[PDB]
Amino acid sequence: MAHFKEYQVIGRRLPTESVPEPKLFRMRIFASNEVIAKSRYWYFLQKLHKVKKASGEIVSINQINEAHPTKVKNFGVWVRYDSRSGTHNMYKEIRDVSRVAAVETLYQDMAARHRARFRSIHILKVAEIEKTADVKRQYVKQFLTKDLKFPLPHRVQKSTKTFSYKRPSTFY
Amino acid sequence: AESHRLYVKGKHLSYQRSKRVNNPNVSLIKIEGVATPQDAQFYLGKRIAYVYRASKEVRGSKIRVMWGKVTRTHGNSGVVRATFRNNLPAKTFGASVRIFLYPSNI
Amino acid sequence: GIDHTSKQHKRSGHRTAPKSDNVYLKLLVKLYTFLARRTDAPFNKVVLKALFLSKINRPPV
Amino acid sequence: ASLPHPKIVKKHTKKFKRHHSDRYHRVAENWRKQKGIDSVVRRRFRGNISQPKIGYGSNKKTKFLSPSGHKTFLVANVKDLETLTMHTKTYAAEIAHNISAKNRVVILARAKALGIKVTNPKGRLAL
Amino acid sequence: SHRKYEAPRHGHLGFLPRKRAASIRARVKAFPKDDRSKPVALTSFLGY
Amino acid sequence: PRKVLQLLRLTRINSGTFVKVTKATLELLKLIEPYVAYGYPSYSTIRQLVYKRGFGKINKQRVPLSDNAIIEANLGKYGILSIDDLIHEIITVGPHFKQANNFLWPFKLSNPSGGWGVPRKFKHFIQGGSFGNREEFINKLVKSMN
Amino acid sequence: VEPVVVIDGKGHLVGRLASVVAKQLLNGQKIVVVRAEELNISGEFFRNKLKYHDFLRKATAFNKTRGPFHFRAPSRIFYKALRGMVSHKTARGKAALERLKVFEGIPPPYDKKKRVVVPQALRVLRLKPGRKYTTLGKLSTSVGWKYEDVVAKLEAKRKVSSAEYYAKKRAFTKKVASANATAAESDVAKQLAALGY
RNA sequence: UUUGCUCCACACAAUAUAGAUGGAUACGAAUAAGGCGUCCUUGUGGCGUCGCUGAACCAUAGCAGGCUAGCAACGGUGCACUUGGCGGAAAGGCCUUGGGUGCUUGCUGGCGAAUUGCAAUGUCAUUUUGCGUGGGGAUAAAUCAUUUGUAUACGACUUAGA
RNA sequence: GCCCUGAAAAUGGAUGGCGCUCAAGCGUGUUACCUAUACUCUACCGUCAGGGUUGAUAUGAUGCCCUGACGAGUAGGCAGGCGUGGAGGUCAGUGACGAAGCCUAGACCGUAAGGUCGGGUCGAACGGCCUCUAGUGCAGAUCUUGGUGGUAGUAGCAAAUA
RNA sequence: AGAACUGGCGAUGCGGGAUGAACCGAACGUAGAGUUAAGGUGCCGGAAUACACGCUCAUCAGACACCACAAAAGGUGUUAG
RNA sequence: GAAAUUGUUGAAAGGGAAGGGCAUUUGAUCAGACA
Repeated sequence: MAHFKEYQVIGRRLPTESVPEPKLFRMRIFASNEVIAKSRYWYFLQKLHKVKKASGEIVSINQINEAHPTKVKNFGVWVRYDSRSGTHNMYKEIRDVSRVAAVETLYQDMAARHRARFRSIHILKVAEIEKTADVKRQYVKQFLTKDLKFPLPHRVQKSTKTFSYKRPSTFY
Repeated sequence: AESHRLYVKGKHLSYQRSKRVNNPNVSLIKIEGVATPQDAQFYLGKRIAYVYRASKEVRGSKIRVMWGKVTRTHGNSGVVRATFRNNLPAKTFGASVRIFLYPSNI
Repeated sequence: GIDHTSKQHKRSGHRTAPKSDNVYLKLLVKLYTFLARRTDAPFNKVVLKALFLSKINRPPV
Repeated sequence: ASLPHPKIVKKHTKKFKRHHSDRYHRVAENWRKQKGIDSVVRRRFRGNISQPKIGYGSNKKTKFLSPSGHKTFLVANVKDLETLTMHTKTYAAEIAHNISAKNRVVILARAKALGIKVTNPKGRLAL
Repeated sequence: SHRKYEAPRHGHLGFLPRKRAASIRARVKAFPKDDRSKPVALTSFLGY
Repeated sequence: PRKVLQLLRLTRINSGTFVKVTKATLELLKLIEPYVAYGYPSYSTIRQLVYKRGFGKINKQRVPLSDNAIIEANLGKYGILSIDDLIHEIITVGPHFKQANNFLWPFKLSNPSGGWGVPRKFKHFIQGGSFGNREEFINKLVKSMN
Repeated sequence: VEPVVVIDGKGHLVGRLASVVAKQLLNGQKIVVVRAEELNISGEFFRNKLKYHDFLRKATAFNKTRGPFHFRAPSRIFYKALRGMVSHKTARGKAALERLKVFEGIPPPYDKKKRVVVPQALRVLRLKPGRKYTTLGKLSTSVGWKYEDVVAKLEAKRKVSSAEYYAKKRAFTKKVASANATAAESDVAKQLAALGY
């Protein structure tokens, strides 16, 4: 929906006089700011426990940064999306540099190939793939080969002026 | 020498307008060489003179000059807005206009 | 645009000057207008409102 | 030579002409408000003529002032011209249209000896 | 609706407009295509 | 929602007022959510609002503050006698918040200088619009309108 | 910049070049378009052929001589696409159409002038490799253009006279490139190189 | 039909403008490829180099550009002539020869500017016509009327007549 | 998911048009930019509301001054004014040295209804103000009466033998 | 055709939907300056032929709410699962 | 001796209507203050 960030949100749902010290639930939220991270927190607790925003409160919200933001990783993403007719589960693999960048590619990929908007996508689990030969997708295994070299034919050199006095060349 | 130009050439494009309603009080000038609003900030406040010809010789000449100035930028392609003392006759759409260097801030 | 709650440009609905053309009555209005403006006494303000009343609003005593 | 006054603005220098006054000869140029149920002038459509309203009123400081800065006053003889001797910098005398030519040379002679400006000094002048 | 029955068109539409000719002598709009092997000769003639 | 907006002294677009957060006022805000944008202001945006758009209500007149004596004349009985005492009464909600907030005329703000930041304005801020509950990011949008 | 701009129409698109030129004409600039028979349209040949047959059948019912005119020349097909991007029914648009000249091939004196290209409308910088395209000269012949061979015969004659001009121009600039090289390794050349020249 | 008409050199008046103010600076073709230089057995050849913008190149100093002196070069350029060749798609242009003459900022000099008074485009285009200059040049047609019928409502058309 | 088949109506044809194919199409994201009689600030007009001010020797207390807010509108209501015929009073008003009327891409004042002036024409009465009075304001009613147009030098002026 | 709640048109212009009494934005004294709404930024047309990830080739492609129509059923066309 | 309508002269414009609003150029014309 915007440039994403990763947050952790903790619930408490309010301790009554009968039951003190509640279970202090927690999950991880991919959102743009702290406004939507709290909103998406209560969206999933109403799908798992007898709780709403009026019966609970937010304990702590913290932004989770990438441990190694300068390392290319292979991620396995499980999603639950709603199509025009029924709900289906899907597992996708994205090769990127960080957890928050793989989510950005996933939302653009799901909207382009399946016409699924942000409101119809559930992020079940994102996990780094530790070892090679576990990548079951063909569009990621191509970049894991030894000594990967490939050209970029037909360079489209963007110009600024409206009229050019030379015939352009697309060499590389 | 062979060149005595102390001004920057410009082009009167059109009035400040909506899709169907135009305002003749504000004119848009396209400066040759300017393609960025950041580069168009240098020309803010510079005097603009439109030179045209007339049939009747009033003060020993048949050339009359209409004066103006640069107010602000317009768009993302270096187009600037200009307000003249008297509005342009709307028949100069695409005509060349002169943009001077004074008042210079250099 | 202002969401108006009351009626705009609504008059007070009270008389501020007598409708009569009596020049002697207007002299008493001129005299008592000065008195109620510069004494801060509640008596003088009643007289101005009583001097603006119509014939049916001033029954004989 | 009048009193220093602020620069006079009008906010509308055009005459207000009636709708379809140039289409038919039976319709005079005097302004008449349109009472039609389907009139585009009454409904204030775009591209039509403008109607007079209270927003076009002139400044009270410069109201009724001539471009020279004086106020126009009608003068018929020598007696009413003598009422403007103490108000020279505010009012300007104007001779009426029905004054004879032999009486205008007495009005103009008295006005010059008093300093009162005359708006139409060339009326019925023998030259 | 349909006519009542189908009938052929009256006249030829290619001969339009049927106006007076611009001159008493009719123009030669086309000539036979040239053959380089043949000798030089005329393609038309004028008579009464 | 029309009656609720008239009870918050929001009679025109881009009008602003301070509301004490209680149980009764939180239910008032949920009724007019698709028409208002609210949030928690900081000290910097509250201080700049009173200095630039601060107007008092004296005898049904919109009198600019412009001086510490006019605030002392009309609000001096409840302690406040300067322009900072009124500001302190706002951000620190004390026993005289109702009289201090009602003394201030409703704020007349302009359109934001950098735009609203969204292609469409009449959506929820969670869904990508501008209305609804919008916390401390509200200081960015208020200062642009001021 | 130039008073008259001569644009080589080879390898360009119809709609992308027409929109660039139409905006330049309204700004007071004279443009001459040459070699309009080598202009390109995206899509295969038979798509644009059917796109002309459905335009060809649009005519006034009661009088075919006052309906839409279906010009067949490549210089007029490009003119039709450019006329629709300019408000030609007003006086401002009428004057802008006198600043444009479009020809098949390269005519007289514009033959000895410098021709420019538009990078925003070139077929090599816009279309993805593998997409099918058609040529305006081949499309115009299939719809009734009678002078495809005449322009092609005259264009081959021009290239022979243009190749011999470049043969002596390239030989002349080799002598100039050797003269200033001998003028290098001199004290007046180091001072120019220190100033970035 | 009162010496009119035409081309050329300039003279004065007007007249009109979709908009001059250093230079429209000429290979063709390809784009999963080319330009240039060089060499050879001249090829779909070998080698070197270039691109990644015209942000280039040429031109550019002087009372909008004066008056004069010298040095070094035998170049560069303007102008009116002159010689030859090429170009028909709308050629109306391009290349080249011979001198004459002017300038040269390639280098070194000597005088001149002011008062237009603190900015007011500071005038530097070609378009046509008209009236007066003179150096050459050329001495017609059409229409109506009459007449004809291959034509025809009327015009038009086709003919004829010193 | 997209695309294609399924998918046939009659004047020629409409994503608004041109046109667009790593889009100028579709899904989605990040910013920049365009501007409504909307919002903010300032001036002016009017309205409404709250106040200030009778002190003489200089003139309006329905007056003057200060502050704040507001301004859409048919049917309809109310208020303030412009204009016409006549009547009482007044200006010891205007006028044969030219009253009234008429003409005037001439001028001035008022937001407007209107008023005033210059010039031309004209020939005997007319106006300002304070009040009274009414047969008091026209673009329409297939309105009334009178006059004049386009059609238009058009239709037509061809029965009864000449 | 007939009801219920609310908002509008009628009685209302203005910006947008090419065009429209009801739709979207917003309601109107006279002007100036600045900022935006709805909607847009290839040209007509004022504003990025912006950036970024993908999908689609159509012998009747497609192109923006109200809105001016399309289905069941199929395709080893291609993409993802 | 008004208007409808018409002639002459003068000025201006005109590519399947004309007329209007905002803005300016051009042409014609007018005013002010010169203290």
